[PDB]
Amino acid sequence: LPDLKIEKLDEGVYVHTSFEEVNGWGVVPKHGLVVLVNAEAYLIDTPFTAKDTEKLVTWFVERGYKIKGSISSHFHSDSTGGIEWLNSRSIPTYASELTNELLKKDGKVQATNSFSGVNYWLVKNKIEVFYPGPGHTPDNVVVWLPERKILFGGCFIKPYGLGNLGDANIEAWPKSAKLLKSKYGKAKLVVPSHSEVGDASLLKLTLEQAVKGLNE
Ligand SMILES: [Zn+2]
Ligand SMILES: [Zn+2]
Repeated sequence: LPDLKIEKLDEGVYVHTSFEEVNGWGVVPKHGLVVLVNAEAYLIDTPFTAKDTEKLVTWFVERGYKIKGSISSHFHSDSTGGIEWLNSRSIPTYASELTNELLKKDGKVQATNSFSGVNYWLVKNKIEVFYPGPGHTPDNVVVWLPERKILFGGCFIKPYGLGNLGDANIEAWPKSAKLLKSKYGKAKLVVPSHSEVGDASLLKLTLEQAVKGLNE
């Protein structure tokens, strides 16, 4: 029910927030980013819906910021809902190969661009994608903005609770979170999907939450 929001987080970096009713969670927020590169926009995750995806695209396009592409952090609809809409307007969509395979098994439209392997530059020296290992889902990836020191951790970053465990790898998550912590300890900001922007400390809190969750 709450409207899409778009707020400036840093130079060239915006957080978009969209909202869905999920059984047994109530209203769930979903943060993505929009990164400006040379005055063009990259979507980091789509909103849940084609409607919120249209609104996000229009906000940037009306202000003279052409959409250059989207990258989806994992296969769940809170990352991928707007792929179909983006494809219908010939905006390049990006996902890992495993994210595309899971999208296809789940009867969902796929990104027109895939990458495999651990590191992938969406835009070299500006938008990097890292796979830390399975956690929230087998396919979850994070997006690093080296220039700003900003990690989009997506649905992997779970600083107060692990959320929906439906597709989770509870065995692997702590090791993944271990690896993520070592690599991005130098993060100025960490943006999770389902709770508010924080600092590097969100890496620790997620490790602790993973260790804790595995213990049961
Ligand atoms: Zn998810
Ligand atoms: Zn999520």
